[PDB]
Amino acid sequence: NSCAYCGIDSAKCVIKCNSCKKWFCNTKNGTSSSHIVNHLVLSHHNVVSLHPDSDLGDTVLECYNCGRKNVFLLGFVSVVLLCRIPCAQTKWDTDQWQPLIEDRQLLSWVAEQPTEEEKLKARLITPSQISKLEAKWRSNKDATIPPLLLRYQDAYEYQRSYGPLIKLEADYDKQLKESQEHISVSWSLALNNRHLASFTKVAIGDEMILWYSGMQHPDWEGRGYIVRLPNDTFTLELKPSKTPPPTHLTTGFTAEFIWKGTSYDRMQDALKKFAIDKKSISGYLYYKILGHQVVDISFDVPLPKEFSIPNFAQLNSSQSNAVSHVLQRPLSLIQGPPGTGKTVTSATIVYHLSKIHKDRILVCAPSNVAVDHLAAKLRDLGLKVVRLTAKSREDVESSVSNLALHNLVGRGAKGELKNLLKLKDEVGELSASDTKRFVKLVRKTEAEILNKADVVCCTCVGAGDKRLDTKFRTVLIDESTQASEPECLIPIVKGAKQVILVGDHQQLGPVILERKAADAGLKQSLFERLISLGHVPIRLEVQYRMNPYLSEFPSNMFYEGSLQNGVTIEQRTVPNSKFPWPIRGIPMMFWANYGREEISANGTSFLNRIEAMNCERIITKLFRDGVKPEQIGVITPYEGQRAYILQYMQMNGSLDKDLYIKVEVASVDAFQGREKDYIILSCVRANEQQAIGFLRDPRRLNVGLTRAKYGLVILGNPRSLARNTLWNHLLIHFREKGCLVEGTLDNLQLCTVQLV
RNA sequence: UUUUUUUU
Ligand SMILES: Nc1ncnc2c1ncn2[C@@H]1O[C@H](COP(=O)(O)OP(=O)(O)O)[C@@H](O)[C@H]1O
Ligand code: ALF
Ligand SMILES: [Mg+2]
Ligand SMILES: [Zn+2]
Ligand SMILES: [Zn+2]
Ligand SMILES: [Zn+2]
Repeated sequence: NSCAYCGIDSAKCVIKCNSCKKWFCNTKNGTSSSHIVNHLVLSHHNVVSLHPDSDLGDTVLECYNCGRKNVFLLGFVSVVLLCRIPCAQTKWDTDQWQPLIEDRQLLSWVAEQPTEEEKLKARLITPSQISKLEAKWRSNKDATIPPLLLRYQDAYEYQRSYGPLIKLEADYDKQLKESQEHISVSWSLALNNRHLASFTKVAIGDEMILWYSGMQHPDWEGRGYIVRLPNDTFTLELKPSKTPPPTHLTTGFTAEFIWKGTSYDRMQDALKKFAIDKKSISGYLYYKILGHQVVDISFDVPLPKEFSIPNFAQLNSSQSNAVSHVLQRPLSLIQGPPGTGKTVTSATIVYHLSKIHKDRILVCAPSNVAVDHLAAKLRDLGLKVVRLTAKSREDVESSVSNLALHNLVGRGAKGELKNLLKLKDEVGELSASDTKRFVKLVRKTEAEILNKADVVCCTCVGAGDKRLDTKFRTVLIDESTQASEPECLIPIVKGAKQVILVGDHQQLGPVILERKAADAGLKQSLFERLISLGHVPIRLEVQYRMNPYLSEFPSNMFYEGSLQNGVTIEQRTVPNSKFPWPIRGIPMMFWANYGREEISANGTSFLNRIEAMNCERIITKLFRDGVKPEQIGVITPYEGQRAYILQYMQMNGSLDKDLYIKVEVASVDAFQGREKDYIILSCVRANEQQAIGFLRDPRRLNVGLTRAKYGLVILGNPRSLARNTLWNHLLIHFREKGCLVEGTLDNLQLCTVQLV
């Protein structure tokens, strides 16, 4: 009954985690969070109960209303425990709701701090000891490489360099994002004659393992795939096994989502292909990637009279010369600050390569939304685009769903396949014989569609999909600077002859969880290495996206003031606006909010209720000013804030709820390459320690400031952001303009925080 | 760090 970390034993201090049955105290000791919070965050556990002798007795904390038991959701209204959402928005006194977890530790009346005397039971413990102890419990419940080179002799040395780095990341991801009760199962038989288990971050097809250990039956394990998801029941279709399923058992089952390292697996396969598949890549590109010296090549290619496409953007001379130069090179690097038309230029290039060679082109980006964006532009130019989406996201809403391979299969299909599709939709099921027949026909149809496409669009990793068992001679990777080198390698090692890489090293880099891998240089993109090796990139420096006032800070802070404006204040102003900008003629403002951050539902992210609230007020205000939902974008660094802002407006939106769902809400990272007329930036971070996490990255702020065309509102807490040098420069820049404000939207005042 | 990627 003592804290499994340090040994504190006070009945008023310890908390039981219901999952593993271990006890933890509520003290911050060698840990940024209290020990109980630290355990929940790392282990992904949610449910806790107080000590019997505590001031509240043996009680499992749960919501009075719906009865959920995730502490990261729980708060109290005065007392009554209620979920953050939806229970705390529904109308005792909702407006005074406060979370049980405050400043990364439970409230004192839920779990006290130890007296000095009680603290004596606490053994000296380092952060290291605590960290390794959690890692150890992953398996057992117990107690307390050649460096990246400038030049590679050959592909095998290349592989032995990046390979172990990939594995490090993979192992750390698995240990970090793996998942984890008392499940009641109802059994049935699927038409295909497989066993179905129904019970109780998920998608149909996901592999799971179901197992039982207890006093009703010998140990049993079973693997299967998700075939139905909560509208309230989940349904897992089990694989055929030698040992029959215990269909007579109902309770005491455990289920576990199986971690897939698919992304890392495909990076390794690309590395191996590069070393081993002789048709995987051209000679020029091969040695280029190796870091060798190669004589520059030109393609014998007929140029068009005009590079710009009618009824679309008219390229400036730099963009035009760029497309002219690229059409004849095996390798091209397009570089430039935000909004310089890198993507429009790329779309033009793809368009022209298509007409000249009439040959399939592979188009990629690290993120899904960047892929969609580019696919849309290409479709607008009248190209036959096929968007290959991950199996995981086939049910995800998209702006280019009509281009998705799976939707193309359904549409414009006939005969036996048409029958099997209608049958599967109306019945919801297929027999064994019809399933094998269905799979054969779909593959045949998929191949035929992919083969006749002018362009195939997918994420870099998605390029490693098995459906793409064919050669792609020309590859364009947009936002390539967001990808690690092996990730970029995936689409390039498919018989590539001509490659175009677009990027900006001042915008977001790849996410490397493992610090040793990042230290070893896994953060360096292919785009960057090729440049540091002497490859001269085409540079674009005239920006066409945003009002000149919005480009000022980013230009001076990240691009040595080299970023020019191609559009004017008059081109980026709204003659009839009545939106309460602080200063006439300047469409930006930093609205200081003095809320505090909260830990999100999955225990690993953040949200900010006050910032979310004022976000709804900004949007509603814009609505009143006649600004349309499609013209507004909300970006935030944290997935926790993204989820909350979305749900919150669906409950508290002043106007028609349907208006608010059409307002895009995304993460900063996810939104790179995209733009909106109006942007709301929610910074989220606000705590006593003035810690701001990965907001320290200049490249994340850069992206956050460069999404808007007409207007930008920044919501944030200066008290904590100001400790950071970069953010301090931003606040000061806004203060100098008269745009740093506080108070209520309808009566904004100059911010009073003291900036030095 | 908490963000991108991904499932017969
Ligand atoms: N030559 C041009 N004339 C008019 N608008 C342009 C021109 N070049 C780019 N734009 C536009 O300015 C914005 C940014 O283009 P984009 O390709 O997304 O920039 P980047 O990819 O470098 O971030 C878009 O709204 C786009 O259509
Ligand atoms: F560089 Al961008 F949208 F691709 F600002
Ligand atoms: Mg772009
Ligand atoms: Zn402790
Ligand atoms: Zn636990
Ligand atoms: Zn609830």
